[PDB]
Amino acid sequence: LINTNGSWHINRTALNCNDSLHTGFLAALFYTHKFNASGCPERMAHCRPIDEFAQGWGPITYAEGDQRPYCWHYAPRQCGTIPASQVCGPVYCFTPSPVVVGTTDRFGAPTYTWGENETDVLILNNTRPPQGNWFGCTWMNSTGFTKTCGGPPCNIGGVGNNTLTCPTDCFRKHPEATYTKCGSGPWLTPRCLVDYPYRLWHYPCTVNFTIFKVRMYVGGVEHRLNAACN
Amino acid sequence: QVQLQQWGAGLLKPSESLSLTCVVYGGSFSGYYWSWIRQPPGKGLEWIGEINPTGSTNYNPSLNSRVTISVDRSKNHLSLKLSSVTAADTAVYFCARFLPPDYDLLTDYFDPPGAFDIWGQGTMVTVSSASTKGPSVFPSGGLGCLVKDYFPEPVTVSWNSGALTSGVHTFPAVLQSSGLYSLSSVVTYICNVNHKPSNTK
Amino acid sequence: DIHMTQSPFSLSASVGDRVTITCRASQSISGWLAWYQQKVGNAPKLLIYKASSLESGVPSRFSGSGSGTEFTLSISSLQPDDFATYYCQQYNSYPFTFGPGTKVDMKRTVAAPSVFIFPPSDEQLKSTASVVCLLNNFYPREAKVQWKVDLQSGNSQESVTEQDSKDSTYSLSSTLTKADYEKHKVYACEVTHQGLSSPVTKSFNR
Ligand SMILES: *[C@@H]1O[C@H](CO)[C@@H](O[C@@H]2O[C@H](CO)[C@@H](O[C@@H]3O[C@H](CO[C@H]4O[C@H](CO[C@H]5O[C@H](CO)[C@@H](O)[C@H](O)[C@@H]5O)[C@@H](O)[C@H](O[C@H]5O[C@H](CO)[C@@H](O)[C@H](O)[C@@H]5O)[C@@H]4O)[C@@H](O)[C@H](O[C@H]4O[C@H](CO)[C@@H](O)[C@H](O)[C@@H]4O[C@H]4O[C@H](CO)[C@@H](O)[C@H](O)[C@@H]4O)[C@@H]3O)[C@H](O)[C@H]2NC(C)=O)[C@H](O)[C@H]1NC(C)=O
Ligand SMILES: *[C@@H]1O[C@H](CO)[C@@H](O)[C@H](O[C@@H]2O[C@H](CO)[C@@H](O[C@@H]3O[C@H](CO[C@H]4O[C@H](CO)[C@@H](O)[C@H](O)[C@@H]4O)[C@@H](O)[C@H](O[C@H]4O[C@H](CO)[C@@H](O)[C@H](O)[C@@H]4O)[C@@H]3O)[C@H](O)[C@H]2NC(C)=O)[C@H]1NC(C)=O
Ligand SMILES: *[C@@H]1O[C@H](CO)[C@@H](O[C@@H]2O[C@H](CO)[C@@H](O[C@@H]3O[C@H](CO)[C@@H](O)[C@H](O[C@H]4O[C@H](CO)[C@@H](O)[C@H](O)[C@@H]4O)[C@@H]3O)[C@H](O)[C@H]2NC(C)=O)[C@H](O)[C@H]1NC(C)=O
Ligand SMILES: *[C@@H]1O[C@H](CO)[C@@H](O[C@@H]2O[C@H](CO)[C@@H](O[C@@H]3O[C@H](CO)[C@@H](O)[C@H](O)[C@@H]3O)[C@H](O)[C@H]2NC(C)=O)[C@H](O)[C@H]1NC(C)=O
Ligand SMILES: *[C@@H]1O[C@H](CO)[C@@H](O[C@@H]2O[C@H](CO)[C@@H](O)[C@H](O)[C@H]2NC(C)=O)[C@H](O)[C@H]1NC(C)=O
Ligand SMILES: *[C@@H]1O[C@H](CO)[C@@H](O[C@@H]2O[C@H](CO)[C@@H](O)[C@H](O)[C@H]2NC(C)=O)[C@H](O)[C@H]1NC(C)=O
Ligand SMILES: *[C@@H]1O[C@H](CO)[C@@H](O[C@@H]2O[C@H](CO)[C@@H](O)[C@H](O)[C@H]2NC(C)=O)[C@H](O)[C@H]1NC(C)=O
Ligand SMILES: *[C@@H]1O[C@H](CO)[C@@H](O)[C@H](O)[C@H]1NC(C)=O
Ligand SMILES: *[C@@H]1O[C@H](CO)[C@@H](O)[C@H](O)[C@H]1NC(C)=O
Repeated sequence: LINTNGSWHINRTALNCNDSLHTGFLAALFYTHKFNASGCPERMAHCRPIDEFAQGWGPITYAEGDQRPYCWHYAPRQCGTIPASQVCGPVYCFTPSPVVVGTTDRFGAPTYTWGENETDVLILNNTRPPQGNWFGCTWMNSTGFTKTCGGPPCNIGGVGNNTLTCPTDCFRKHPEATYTKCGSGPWLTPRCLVDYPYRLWHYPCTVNFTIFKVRMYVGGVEHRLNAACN
Repeated sequence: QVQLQQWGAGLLKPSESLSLTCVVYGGSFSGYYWSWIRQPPGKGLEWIGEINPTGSTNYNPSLNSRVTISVDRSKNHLSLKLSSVTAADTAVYFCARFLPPDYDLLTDYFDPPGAFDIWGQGTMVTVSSASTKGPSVFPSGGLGCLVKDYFPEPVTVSWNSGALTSGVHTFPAVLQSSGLYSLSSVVTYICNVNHKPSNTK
Repeated sequence: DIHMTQSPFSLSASVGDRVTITCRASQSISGWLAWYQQKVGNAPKLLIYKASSLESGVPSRFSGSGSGTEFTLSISSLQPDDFATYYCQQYNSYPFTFGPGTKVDMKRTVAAPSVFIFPPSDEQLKSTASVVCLLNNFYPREAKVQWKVDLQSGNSQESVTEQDSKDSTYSLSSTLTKADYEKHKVYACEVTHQGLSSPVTKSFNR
């Protein structure tokens, strides 16, 4: 079949992709170096820096949340099982590290038919680690739109129209808003996200970001992981 | 994962321009720092310059602003351009990637990078104001082939064909103020050269 | 620009030796020093960054220590995989500059060249004068070839093989380059070397 030396053409990848509008996203699915960064200037303006958000106080409570995940502060919806019909390409999930979830039947069994059977699903249901699986996940809509689930994210309190829901490490804004409590996806801090192959695709405005080796702890254990920051 | 496949060059003459490409396999070009380094033959390493993740370049002033480094994001390509080439510029050229800086998540600070961790195998750029020429071979106790006046450096010497099986020594070539290469291979009969560029054997 | 120097230029070691080589800098480069290994015909390999930090996949034999103007790389037990030319690089200031390299080579008993001399072909003068001098299977690679017709400069060129694996030796060619040829009958080639307490001369007449 079609081969580009790897990372996305495996029996367990849901290749249910509709580029009827001819918006070139299939080139990105097939070449990791291909991204579409048009419209990134506008989109980034709506994303806010952490200082502009209200400070947080009291206990932290969990929250349930929109349409675009490009911002570090997007409040993901908690993960569930999604039908393979609605996914194009690989689905990446973040331990904090990048890990790939493949197509399965409704009972966790591995299925090898490129998400073509209607039984085929992506079971992305999450409990935060260490006693769990991953903090969040990110894939592509069958029509080329990035989709992120994760959490449940964090309410840190605060008052105003500037109040913040933390899906990352927000220790400045609240000392208990640490990734191990509040992480809900690939955003390690407000300024950094986990580096994986289809990151230029899923998050195309991180293209000028620089890659660093970063170090973090989850529940007192250490992960050394490459991530992109700017 | 990341690899650097480097693409070769042709014979150059002074005042010409050089353009050399290197394609990043294993991963994208994004987020990395990329640099070009050259080694004159027999000599050691010189840093031509760098490109940062957001396109900005730094060049060595020893290139006299006659060098350009670039990244083609559309084709995963890293390029090096060098105008007004001189015979001095004859060297092996390497593409290298900077070591990813360590980043502290809390301080949001890191050391700016300067170490090269992935290196491309390197590729030769010979620059001589000479026309391609062919070999001019010349000929007690208890003999050799002095091949002379090449233009292209790739050459081979074989005494009695594959009967030079062992105990044999073959010497590096050498330029000369004619601009033409010479070389000597020695026998501890007749030799057959493989100056493939010249079609002369 | 910051000038980087290295000592020694050439070190001759054997397996199990602790080798220590130093890099020095014209100006304080703090900790921003890297160490690389390059074997012939191949690309440089990173060994050390930040003057103490060791890149992944390189063994613990390799150690780096230093600061300011002086730094040092060490192999605790050299192994056959460790013979190369070793380079230092500052990343303190632009232009990033490299040291001239230190070559570590195999150590064998001192041996002396089997010198042979070879005369110009008649076809050559009919078509230049060139004379060849030959030194074979000599260790160490620190020898001198002199040309005298009855001293000679600006007229000779020479080339040396890499240390042969079999005998851990080197070999060398020197070449000297009609009317000038036909002027003097007696041409000579003198080899000075460590194993040759007696310097050797090889000559000819036309
Ligand atoms: C890479 O990614 C980019 C981004 O994802 C992809 O570009 C996108 O491509 C899609 C589809 O291929 C386009 O959808 C079409 O959009 C036009 C409208 O375009 C205008 O409106 C946009 C919205 O403007 C508001 O919001 C922005 C910020 O979001 C503000 O700045 C504004 O002020 C507005 O408030 C606007 O973004 C567009 O900008 C355009 O112009 C500027 C130049 O100034 C350029 O820089 C931009 O790049 C861009 O070109 C523009 O202002 C809709 O009209 C289209 O709908 C028609 O066509 C559909 C196609 O099938 C059809 O189904 C619809 O029903 C509809 O047809 C109806 O309406 C027509 C109107 O004339 C009638 O003719 C017709 O008869 C019928 O009645 C469609 O919705 C996106 O605009 C485009 N986005 C951008 C920003 O480029 C790109 O495809 C990817 N590229 C590659 C190589 O893959
Ligand atoms: C993922 O793939 C799926 C299929 O694989 C795609 O369908 C999906 O794309 C679609 O993305 C759009 C925008 O991101 C989704 O929103 C839709 O917007 C339409 C515009 O409406 C806007 O303005 C109107 C009036 O100004 C306002 O009412 C809206 O709230 C919005 O501000 C809108 O027409 C559309 O449905 C409307 O009409 C329905 C009646 O037919 C109502 O029931 C509904 O509540 C709504 O008012 C919708 O709001 C679109 O839903 C989404 N499609 C699906 C099925 O997911 C791809 N990407 C994304 C972003 O998911
Ligand atoms: C991973 O997460 C997903 C999504 O959160 C989750 O899937 C959901 O599971 C619930 C509970 O099993 C489903 O709700 C049921 O759907 C079936 C459809 O046949 C109904 O029969 C169920 O009936 C309820 O209501 C009845 C009366 O109306 C009651 O009498 C009965 O006892 C039930 O309470 C109920 O509607 C829900 O549909 C899915 N949703 C999705 C998105 O599929 C999944 O189970 C999670 N997996 C794990 C391992 O946790
Ligand atoms: C790929 O995406 C295109 C988007 O244009 C899909 O085209 C869709 O084709 C269906 C055919 O069943 C259309 O459905 C009908 O639309 C009318 C609109 O009046 C609606 O009232 C009907 O109830 C019915 O749903 C659909 O409109 C059309 N475009 C849209 C808006 O989705 C195409 O099918 C997709 N191809 C696939 C499945 O790969
Ligand atoms: C798709 O499923 C098939 C089902 O067997 C896999 O087949 C095996 O693939 C491995 C890969 O190296 C081979 O070594 C085996 O010999 C294959 N087994 C046999 C006998 O078929 C296949 O690899 C799967 N492919 C992908 C891309 O997931
Ligand atoms: C990544 O950085 C480059 C800058 O080198 C951006 O491209 C330029 O953006 C400026 C700002 O509007 C334009 O005026 C230039 O014409 C752009 N062209 C180039 C290539 O220089 C690029 O848009 C940045 N990408 C993202 C997503 O931030
Ligand atoms: C692209 O394909 C090539 C050949 O199939 C891969 O090259 C080698 O892959 C093996 C197995 O992972 C490694 O152990 C080698 O070091 C690779 N390099 C050599 C010596 O060719 C290559 O890995 C693939 N793409 C990537 C990830 O670079
Ligand atoms: C999917 O697998 C199930 C297993 O029972 C089978 O019954 C069903 O027909 C399959 N459908 C397809 C699309 O192959
Ligand atoms: C938030 O509320 C304040 C009330 O003073 C108002 O002035 C401001 O425009 C609102 N918008 C912001 C900054 O969120």
